[PDB]
Amino acid sequence: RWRQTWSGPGTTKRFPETVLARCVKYTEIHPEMRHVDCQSVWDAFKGAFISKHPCDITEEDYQPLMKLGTQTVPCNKILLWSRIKDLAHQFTQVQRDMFTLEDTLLGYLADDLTWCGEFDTSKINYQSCPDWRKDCSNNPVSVFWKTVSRRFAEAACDVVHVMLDGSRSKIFDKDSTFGSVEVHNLQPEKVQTLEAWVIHGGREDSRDLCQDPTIKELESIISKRNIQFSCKNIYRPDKFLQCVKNPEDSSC
Ligand SMILES: NC(=O)c1ccc[n+]([C@@H]2O[C@H](COP(=O)(O)O)[C@@H](O)[C@H]2O)c1
Repeated sequence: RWRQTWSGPGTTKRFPETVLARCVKYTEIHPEMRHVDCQSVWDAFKGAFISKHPCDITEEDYQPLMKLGTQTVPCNKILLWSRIKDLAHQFTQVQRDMFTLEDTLLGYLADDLTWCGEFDTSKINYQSCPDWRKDCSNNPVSVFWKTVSRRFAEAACDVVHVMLDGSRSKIFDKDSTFGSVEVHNLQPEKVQTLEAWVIHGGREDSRDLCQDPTIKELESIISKRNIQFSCKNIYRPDKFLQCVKNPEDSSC
């Protein structure tokens, strides 16, 4: 066929087997998740979107999966990120200094995957799924990330860190998941400070991007929620990661 229903990539090939295998792998590694029944998780994940119109997904659809995937994360060691996931993941891999969303069972299960179903059949759609912009925002994937990111931000306390991509024209983007969901769901009763690490993409010598208009907007928004804001430039992310691996080495 030469034309698809939707404008987005279709469900990831072998989605069911992939989610299942990821759940097995995660529960084998992480002792606190040892008991989780991975069949049950698959079933709940399925139940959220199969036989439903993929432009009519709600957060409620994901509640059974959210329940099954309930997990304590050290509330003071949370790392959020925006449009810079590779560095964020490479960093937490070194010595588990912090935890991203993708370090949780549910973030781990869905990371890099696409999925959707069909109204009034129980089939997974492998040909196309709704594009957030062109088709609808209430699609299974977008609704999943909004739901899980909210819960992750609500769990944070003390100093929460965020890595931002200093090479984008909007270092802080109010339309991103970080800017539209996470920023507004940090609990001012619990969260003392949000500290941003602005990652330079500009090789060598560069500006103080903590002075960027979008960083000042983020400062203003956070400050107005009664949370302190701190910012730091990471001028050479390669050096940073080497310093994490081998601190007090030299030049760090
Ligand atoms: N792994 C993902 O694909 C994914 C998707 C949406 C949101 N998130 C969460 O939101 C942030 C990234 O989303 P944005 O790049 O849209 O800000 C991260 O803080 C993460 O906690 C992760």
